[PDB]
Amino acid sequence: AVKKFKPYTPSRRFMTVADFSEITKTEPEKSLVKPLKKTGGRNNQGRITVRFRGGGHKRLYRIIDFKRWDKVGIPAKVAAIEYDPNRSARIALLHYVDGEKRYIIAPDGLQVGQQVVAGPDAPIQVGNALPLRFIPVGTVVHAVELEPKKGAKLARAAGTSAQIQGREGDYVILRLPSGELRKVHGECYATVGAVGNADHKNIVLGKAGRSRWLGRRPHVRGAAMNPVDHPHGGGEGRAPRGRPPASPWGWQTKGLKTRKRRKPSSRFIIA
Amino acid sequence: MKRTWQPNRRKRAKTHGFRARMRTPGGRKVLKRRRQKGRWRLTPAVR
RNA sequence: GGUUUGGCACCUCGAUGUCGGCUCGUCGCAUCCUGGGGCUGAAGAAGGUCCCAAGGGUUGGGCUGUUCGCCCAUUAAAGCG
RNA sequence: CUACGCAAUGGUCGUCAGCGUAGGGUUAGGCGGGACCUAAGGUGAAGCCGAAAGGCGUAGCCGAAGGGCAGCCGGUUAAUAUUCCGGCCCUUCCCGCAGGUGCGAUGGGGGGACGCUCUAGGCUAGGGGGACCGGAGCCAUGGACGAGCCCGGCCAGAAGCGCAGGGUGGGAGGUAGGCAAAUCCGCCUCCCAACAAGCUCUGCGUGGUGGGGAAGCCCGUACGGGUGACAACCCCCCGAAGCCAGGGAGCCAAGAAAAGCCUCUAAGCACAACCUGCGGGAACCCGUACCGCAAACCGACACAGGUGGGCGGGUGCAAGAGCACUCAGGCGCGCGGGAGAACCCUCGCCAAGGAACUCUGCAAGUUGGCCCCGUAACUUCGGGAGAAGGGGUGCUCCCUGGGGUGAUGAGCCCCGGGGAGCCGCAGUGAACAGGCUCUGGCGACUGUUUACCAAAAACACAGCUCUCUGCGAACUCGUAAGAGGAGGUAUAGGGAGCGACGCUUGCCCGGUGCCGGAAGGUCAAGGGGAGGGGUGCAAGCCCCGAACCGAAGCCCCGGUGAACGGCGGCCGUAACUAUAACGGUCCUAAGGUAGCGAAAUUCCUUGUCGGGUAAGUUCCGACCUGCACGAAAAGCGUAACGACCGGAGCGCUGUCUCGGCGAGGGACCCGGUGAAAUUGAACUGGCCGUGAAGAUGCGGCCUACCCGUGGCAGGACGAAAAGACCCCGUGGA
RNA sequence: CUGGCCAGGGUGAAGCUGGGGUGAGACCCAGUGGAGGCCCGAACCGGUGGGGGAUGCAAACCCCUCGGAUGAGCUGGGGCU
RNA sequence: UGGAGCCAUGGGGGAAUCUGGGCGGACCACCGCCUAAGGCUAAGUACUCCGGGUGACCGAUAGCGCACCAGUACCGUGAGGG
RNA sequence: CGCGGGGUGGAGCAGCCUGGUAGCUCGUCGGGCUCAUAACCCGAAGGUCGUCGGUUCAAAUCCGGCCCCCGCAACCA
RNA sequence: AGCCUACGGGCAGGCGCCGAGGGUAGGGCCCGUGACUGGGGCGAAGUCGUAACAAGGUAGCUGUACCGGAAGGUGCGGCUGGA
RNA sequence: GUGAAAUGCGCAGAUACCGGGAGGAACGCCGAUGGCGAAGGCAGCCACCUGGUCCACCCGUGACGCUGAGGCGCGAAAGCGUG
Ligand SMILES: [Mg+2]
Ligand SMILES: [Mg+2]
Ligand SMILES: [Mg+2]
Ligand SMILES: [Mg+2]
Ligand SMILES: [Mg+2]
Ligand SMILES: [Mg+2]
Ligand SMILES: [Mg+2]
Ligand SMILES: [Mg+2]
Ligand SMILES: [Mg+2]
Ligand SMILES: [Mg+2]
Ligand SMILES: [Mg+2]
Ligand SMILES: [Mg+2]
Ligand SMILES: [Mg+2]
Ligand SMILES: [Mg+2]
Ligand SMILES: [Mg+2]
Ligand SMILES: [Mg+2]
Ligand SMILES: [Mg+2]
Ligand SMILES: [Mg+2]
Ligand SMILES: [Mg+2]
Ligand SMILES: [Mg+2]
Ligand SMILES: [Mg+2]
Ligand SMILES: [Mg+2]
Ligand SMILES: [Mg+2]
Ligand SMILES: [Mg+2]
Ligand SMILES: [Mg+2]
Ligand SMILES: [Mg+2]
Ligand SMILES: [Mg+2]
Ligand SMILES: [Mg+2]
Ligand SMILES: [Mg+2]
Ligand SMILES: [Mg+2]
Ligand SMILES: [Mg+2]
Ligand SMILES: [Mg+2]
Ligand SMILES: [Mg+2]
Ligand SMILES: [Mg+2]
Ligand SMILES: [Mg+2]
Ligand SMILES: [Mg+2]
Ligand SMILES: [Mg+2]
Ligand SMILES: [Mg+2]
Ligand SMILES: [Mg+2]
Ligand SMILES: [Mg+2]
Ligand SMILES: [Mg+2]
Ligand SMILES: [Mg+2]
Ligand SMILES: [Mg+2]
Ligand SMILES: [Mg+2]
Ligand SMILES: [Mg+2]
Ligand SMILES: [Mg+2]
Ligand SMILES: [Mg+2]
Ligand SMILES: [Mg+2]
Ligand SMILES: [Mg+2]
Ligand SMILES: [Mg+2]
Ligand SMILES: [Mg+2]
Ligand SMILES: [Mg+2]
Ligand SMILES: [Mg+2]
Ligand SMILES: [Mg+2]
Ligand SMILES: [Mg+2]
Ligand SMILES: [Mg+2]
Ligand SMILES: [Mg+2]
Ligand SMILES: [Mg+2]
Ligand SMILES: [Mg+2]
Ligand SMILES: [Mg+2]
Ligand SMILES: [Mg+2]
Ligand SMILES: [Mg+2]
Ligand SMILES: [Mg+2]
Ligand SMILES: [Mg+2]
Ligand SMILES: [Mg+2]
Ligand SMILES: [Mg+2]
Ligand SMILES: [Mg+2]
Ligand SMILES: [Mg+2]
Ligand SMILES: [Mg+2]
Ligand SMILES: [Mg+2]
Ligand SMILES: [Mg+2]
Ligand SMILES: [Mg+2]
Ligand SMILES: [Mg+2]
Ligand SMILES: [Mg+2]
Ligand SMILES: [Mg+2]
Ligand SMILES: [Mg+2]
Ligand SMILES: [Mg+2]
Ligand SMILES: [Mg+2]
Ligand SMILES: [Mg+2]
Ligand SMILES: [Mg+2]
Ligand SMILES: [Mg+2]
Ligand SMILES: [Mg+2]
Ligand SMILES: [Mg+2]
Ligand SMILES: [Mg+2]
Ligand SMILES: [Mg+2]
Ligand SMILES: [Mg+2]
Ligand SMILES: [Mg+2]
Ligand SMILES: [Mg+2]
Ligand SMILES: [Mg+2]
Ligand SMILES: [Mg+2]
Ligand SMILES: [Mg+2]
Ligand SMILES: [Mg+2]
Ligand SMILES: [Mg+2]
Ligand SMILES: [Mg+2]
Ligand SMILES: [Mg+2]
Ligand SMILES: [Mg+2]
Ligand SMILES: [Mg+2]
Ligand SMILES: [Mg+2]
Ligand SMILES: [Mg+2]
Ligand SMILES: [Mg+2]
Ligand SMILES: [Mg+2]
Ligand SMILES: [Mg+2]
Ligand SMILES: [Mg+2]
Ligand SMILES: [Mg+2]
Ligand SMILES: [Mg+2]
Ligand SMILES: [Mg+2]
Ligand SMILES: [Mg+2]
Ligand SMILES: [Mg+2]
Ligand SMILES: [Mg+2]
Ligand SMILES: [Mg+2]
Ligand SMILES: [Mg+2]
Ligand SMILES: [Mg+2]
Ligand SMILES: [Mg+2]
Ligand SMILES: [Mg+2]
Ligand SMILES: [Mg+2]
Ligand SMILES: [Mg+2]
Ligand SMILES: [Mg+2]
Ligand SMILES: [Mg+2]
Ligand SMILES: [Mg+2]
Ligand SMILES: [Mg+2]
Ligand SMILES: [Mg+2]
Ligand SMILES: [Mg+2]
Ligand SMILES: [Mg+2]
Ligand SMILES: [Mg+2]
Ligand SMILES: [Mg+2]
Ligand SMILES: [Mg+2]
Ligand SMILES: [Mg+2]
Ligand SMILES: [Mg+2]
Ligand SMILES: [Mg+2]
Ligand SMILES: [Mg+2]
Ligand SMILES: [Mg+2]
Ligand SMILES: [Mg+2]
Ligand SMILES: [Mg+2]
Ligand SMILES: [Mg+2]
Ligand SMILES: [Mg+2]
Ligand SMILES: [Mg+2]
Ligand SMILES: [Mg+2]
Ligand SMILES: [Mg+2]
Ligand SMILES: [Mg+2]
Ligand SMILES: [Mg+2]
Ligand SMILES: [Mg+2]
Ligand SMILES: [Mg+2]
Ligand SMILES: [Mg+2]
Ligand SMILES: [Mg+2]
Ligand SMILES: [Mg+2]
Ligand SMILES: [Mg+2]
Ligand SMILES: [Mg+2]
Ligand SMILES: [Mg+2]
Ligand SMILES: [Mg+2]
Ligand SMILES: [Mg+2]
Ligand SMILES: [Mg+2]
Ligand SMILES: [Mg+2]
Ligand SMILES: [Mg+2]
Ligand SMILES: [Mg+2]
Ligand SMILES: [Mg+2]
Ligand SMILES: [Mg+2]
Ligand SMILES: [Mg+2]
Ligand SMILES: [Mg+2]
Ligand SMILES: [Mg+2]
Ligand SMILES: [Mg+2]
Ligand SMILES: [Mg+2]
Repeated sequence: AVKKFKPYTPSRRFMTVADFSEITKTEPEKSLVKPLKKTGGRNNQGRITVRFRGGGHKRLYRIIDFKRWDKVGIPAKVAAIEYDPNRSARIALLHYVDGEKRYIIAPDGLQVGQQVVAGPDAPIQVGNALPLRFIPVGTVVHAVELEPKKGAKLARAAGTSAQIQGREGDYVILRLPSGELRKVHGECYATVGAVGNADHKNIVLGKAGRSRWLGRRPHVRGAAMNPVDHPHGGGEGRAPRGRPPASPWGWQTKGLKTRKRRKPSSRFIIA
Repeated sequence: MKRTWQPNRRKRAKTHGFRARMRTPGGRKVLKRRRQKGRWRLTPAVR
């Protein structure tokens, strides 16, 4: 729903927060799976390779299960839905009858106590996972694999989801969140339903910090720097680029397509 | 106000120390120059 | 005449601080007052013009960085360099 | 620390010292490190990469103010003490004895283990009282033998006790999981038990007992030593930010790891082995002086600077770590003595006036705390608000309402209400302590910045749009391996511009860019070889070489503006006149829309009108011939915010008319120590003039005894810096 | 990466609890509560204006004044570019 | 880059064993030289930390930076300066 | 004042470089259509090519001199 | 401290509350006036077009919305007071 | 495509025809001077939740009624905000 605030301070006149009823019943993670020291640092061996990162609340990493074919046929009860600082979506902690516990990216609709499972056999109901091929054309699904047995990599951001368009050989056709039509292998798993916490796009950070809490440092505009620093830099008293929108590295930034032309990965897309 | 020199034994050993000089080929050469020159200390004196 | 704008490029570029104000002046007279005087289209009072004469005087504000101007209120006068 | 010393070091002196010579002095199983653990990171078996050097890198290893681990109170030294000593209390190992039990890992599980803010109940630290307890003493100077004044009335302490809390359900079955090996975890099922008890673990009180124990007086160089009493060692009250701790509640930004430690079983081995007792033994290495907001550290100096953590008492003031005075403790800043000039600094006061000062109220003043009335436009309903503008404030006595602790009653603390009355010029009587308002520009806002001349209207910012990116993503770093991105996946990540919010953001794809176009035009190597050449007696061996087939790119076709960008000229025309709704024509890719407008933009210009002033190149409101606004290098607004820049008032002033007096630190005189830049040499006057055209130094004339001290700054084209401007150099960046 | 620090006041958001209100609601009152790049202000961080200093106490300092002060906060130690 | 052979070789193609194969400055033909794709090999040559011998070499601002307790004092985080 | 573009029927543009040819739209005059005016239709007239000179056989046209118009530039102190 | 008294007391006098009014400050309502500006009404002469009344020569009209020298055009829906 | 045209689209293979696919909006015939609702307004079919309304029987309550300033709700199209 998104909580709003009376303006008892500026910045808090526009600030909106998530509706945390969803999570409830469980705030502290599963000391079992989850607990994974996560490494920070906005750069590799020395130098920074992604500007403006750093700072931001400490963060523990919940380890989720991105390949469900691990436990085919073994069902599990959705023990709880909890908060996760490492992704837009929320996570659902589920106990398998097996006795084993895992974290699944919590789909929209999924509820506590509800039972779920993954496999060809599996019933087509929100929360279950099956190779795309055994999923009714049309239904909406998330956490899709690209190549079989390689892990889920498609549609995992809060409220995202892909839809089955049709079949064509060992391949099934998907319309990914971006709107792209890509042929994906039938053997690739996917869990039925859409992601969830779709109100995510509706939060208004509010102040300059907050943006800081999320570990996002200030971003300084090109024109504002000097000729040495950026192509847009320089010029006496405020100015307009000087043609044509570029990045600090020299390449154009308004329109220039970037994906590898001869990439084999094409011949499987169309959008 | 706060000046440049801010003494720290660990810092100094780790930085200009003999063991350190020895790792990098550059450091090795330092020692080589200093020895060849006849310095009494190949490394900063520290205890 | 040497106060303006310039012309020339002679000392000064191993440096001659470049507007305005403030402070402190001092000098010139081509005199703004005050003192003498001749003409007058000078009745008188008040002026005009020129001559002699700096001894001393030569205000306080509004505006603008201003110099300068314009303006308010005075003044014997609110001098120019 | 001590004994001898004073050349030098000490900004003076020096018998002194952080100085010279010499001799002493630092004591640990429990404090801190290491024979424990892991963090970032470092290193690095395997493995990958790289011309060499070398770069990556799983495990492992290293790496700590983090985790883990057994000492509290006193006493002694000239100098060390949780280290030596005394009392009380512990920890590991090794061996032996007894009693227990499937004992047993580098493995499995549990646990360790965690945020921010606000917080409950108990305690403790610490502190204030006391008519009570114990003390040497003291009645001064008018009064007091007084419930007088003065000093002290604690610390540590095993078991056992109590008072507060913290952790935790107990069973019995199955069992596809914990890279099954488990009686342990984990999941299901079901008797029992449950905003508990029991079992445990802390903190606190008590505890056998052991320490400590003043003021004053006597000795006393130093440091302290008897004193002191068989000292007393008790009762209230205030009370933590600390303890019980892993307590509780709320919140979003969602809050280390590993070992110790429990437990489970594996090999193994069960005459092992662990577990609990009880004895007797064993217990290493390194640090320990002294300085430590400073004269011992970083600043060349005994330098007004800089340096992390804890304690930091009392009274008063609304509170407090604030302010004033003050304990304990520590200091008077390593040149002094005089004077009583100008002038400088820091400071106090001022008649009348009250911004007239000035670029500008710069500076200084005014105002200031708390309690009570009472407060406007506007607004995004939070705000504007401490708006403004007022009143109260001390002390005395009477009456009276609640709280906490006690016990419902007493003292002791904590908030109040109502009457009378007293004294000053004055009651937040000293110190801490906003001046206010109106109106513009810019920027929404807190924030950031040029370390050392700029804190801003600049950057950032939430937010808006564009654009790239389907994941071995794009993008960045790297020769590479690899890494970041991200253990993320289009509600995401990169790039760009704009910059809360409100209302909006027009027209032009000619040129440039990017996007789309399986056709054409052009196009390299290469494929192809018509045809030609050089040589050979030759078969041949060599060369050139046209057709034609040949990518991307470019041409070409089309799209695209929150892509780079651009957004007209000249004539005429309506009752006086003006002006031109209208028209003509040339040109363009298309001719600037809304909204603003002499503006952070207006040259002419102090435009012209209004306003405010006695007077207004500024300021505010208008007009619009906008030299040269204009929509996301945004356009026009906007409450709130601002050490931003402008204009006005009121208040109050030494800013000023216009200056006067006073204070202290210097300046001045004496004693001590004693620099510096600069300096061709000097026996170094004025005026006219001359001179490379601005002379102490030439000429003429004038003035002028020799030498200093306090002062002033016109000159010595005074000092400083081989001019930063200007040009030059076939100089540099 | 791991630790530490931020006196004392003030304002009084959401939530709860009770009452009101309606068919049920929304909503409205009190009380409670204790939010915030909130307010005043020490430590701590800073460096606005003025004066002083200018062979300095100081190769950036002193005094007065001023900004922030639960946060995009300040800070010790261990690291990396 | 030249008429550009010879020697080496990153890429592509890719033989022969003396009727074999390289060279004699494009290329042919003659005439002639030599045996590639494995390896070793003193001496004559270079240098001077060290020892000695000389000097129309210095003589303490010279000569090494150092005649002397010098790569020291001191300066710098450090390399380094000295 | 320094560079450069420009004055051609009543208005607004061609023609100038590649000298002998003044073209275009509108307007003005005549005549039709209409009851009448526009509009539309048919037919005409109108230009010292700014000005004084120069080159040539001939100058709007090429060369110079002023006369006006429009647009740039007027920097470092 | 005064004056009278029949020594109880009265008077003058002094203090306090209230108080016409004056003053300071901030609000509320109403009136007048103001560079310039918006729209309105009337116009015997102007300029521009022709929207409507006859299918008024695109049926008109209407709420709303965008645009245009102007009347007005166009979209969405609606009415008949048109066929 | 129009009155006629042109702009535009097309030899880079359009129009016309067949096959497959995606997607959005509206529901032909039935359909009417028809029905439903308080109004606005409501049209493929299916199911669920639900309002109003009419007929018959005279069974029950026993004037419990009508209107309705204010209040409250609904309210075509266009328009506005977030997605
Ligand atoms: Mg690394
Ligand atoms: Mg930015
Ligand atoms: Mg810049
Ligand atoms: Mg560029
Ligand atoms: Mg560049
Ligand atoms: Mg500019
Ligand atoms: Mg630029
Ligand atoms: Mg130094
Ligand atoms: Mg250290
Ligand atoms: Mg030695
Ligand atoms: Mg002169
Ligand atoms: Mg001159
Ligand atoms: Mg000359
Ligand atoms: Mg010069
Ligand atoms: Mg000189
Ligand atoms: Mg005269
Ligand atoms: Mg007369
Ligand atoms: Mg002595
Ligand atoms: Mg001395
Ligand atoms: Mg000594
Ligand atoms: Mg050992
Ligand atoms: Mg170790
Ligand atoms: Mg280790
Ligand atoms: Mg590690
Ligand atoms: Mg390494
Ligand atoms: Mg490692
Ligand atoms: Mg440690
Ligand atoms: Mg520790
Ligand atoms: Mg000591
Ligand atoms: Mg002991
Ligand atoms: Mg066991
Ligand atoms: Mg663990
Ligand atoms: Mg007495
Ligand atoms: Mg006491
Ligand atoms: Mg005790
Ligand atoms: Mg408490
Ligand atoms: Mg380990
Ligand atoms: Mg010590
Ligand atoms: Mg200090
Ligand atoms: Mg300290
Ligand atoms: Mg000293
Ligand atoms: Mg000091
Ligand atoms: Mg400090
Ligand atoms: Mg107090
Ligand atoms: Mg106080
Ligand atoms: Mg203090
Ligand atoms: Mg003392
Ligand atoms: Mg005065
Ligand atoms: Mg006075
Ligand atoms: Mg006054
Ligand atoms: Mg003035
Ligand atoms: Mg003045
Ligand atoms: Mg001031
Ligand atoms: Mg304000
Ligand atoms: Mg008193
Ligand atoms: Mg208590
Ligand atoms: Mg105060
Ligand atoms: Mg104040
Ligand atoms: Mg202005
Ligand atoms: Mg700002
Ligand atoms: Mg600066
Ligand atoms: Mg500031
Ligand atoms: Mg915005
Ligand atoms: Mg490469
Ligand atoms: Mg990662
Ligand atoms: Mg982005
Ligand atoms: Mg993006
Ligand atoms: Mg901007
Ligand atoms: Mg337009
Ligand atoms: Mg284009
Ligand atoms: Mg264009
Ligand atoms: Mg185009
Ligand atoms: Mg292209
Ligand atoms: Mg070819
Ligand atoms: Mg041939
Ligand atoms: Mg091509
Ligand atoms: Mg006319
Ligand atoms: Mg007329
Ligand atoms: Mg007329
Ligand atoms: Mg313009
Ligand atoms: Mg306009
Ligand atoms: Mg003006
Ligand atoms: Mg302008
Ligand atoms: Mg102007
Ligand atoms: Mg001007
Ligand atoms: Mg006026
Ligand atoms: Mg004034
Ligand atoms: Mg005026
Ligand atoms: Mg002024
Ligand atoms: Mg104005
Ligand atoms: Mg602009
Ligand atoms: Mg635009
Ligand atoms: Mg723009
Ligand atoms: Mg802006
Ligand atoms: Mg504006
Ligand atoms: Mg600020
Ligand atoms: Mg500011
Ligand atoms: Mg202002
Ligand atoms: Mg004095
Ligand atoms: Mg002396
Ligand atoms: Mg002279
Ligand atoms: Mg002479
Ligand atoms: Mg002379
Ligand atoms: Mg003198
Ligand atoms: Mg002087
Ligand atoms: Mg001078
Ligand atoms: Mg000089
Ligand atoms: Mg020079
Ligand atoms: Mg360079
Ligand atoms: Mg409340
Ligand atoms: Mg704050
Ligand atoms: Mg503050
Ligand atoms: Mg502190
Ligand atoms: Mg600091
Ligand atoms: Mg700073
Ligand atoms: Mg400071
Ligand atoms: Mg300052
Ligand atoms: Mg500054
Ligand atoms: Mg200063
Ligand atoms: Mg100064
Ligand atoms: Mg000075
Ligand atoms: Mg203050
Ligand atoms: Mg402050
Ligand atoms: Mg730090
Ligand atoms: Mg460090
Ligand atoms: Mg080869
Ligand atoms: Mg080869
Ligand atoms: Mg053979
Ligand atoms: Mg060969
Ligand atoms: Mg060859
Ligand atoms: Mg050959
Ligand atoms: Mg040869
Ligand atoms: Mg040969
Ligand atoms: Mg060989
Ligand atoms: Mg051989
Ligand atoms: Mg060899
Ligand atoms: Mg050899
Ligand atoms: Mg030799
Ligand atoms: Mg020498
Ligand atoms: Mg000698
Ligand atoms: Mg040093
Ligand atoms: Mg050193
Ligand atoms: Mg003409
Ligand atoms: Mg006619
Ligand atoms: Mg006609
Ligand atoms: Mg220039
Ligand atoms: Mg009254
Ligand atoms: Mg009025
Ligand atoms: Mg009118
Ligand atoms: Mg009509
Ligand atoms: Mg019509
Ligand atoms: Mg019509
Ligand atoms: Mg309409
Ligand atoms: Mg239209
Ligand atoms: Mg219609
Ligand atoms: Mg029904
Ligand atoms: Mg009845
Ligand atoms: Mg509606
Ligand atoms: Mg609608
Ligand atoms: Mg709109
Ligand atoms: Mg909408």
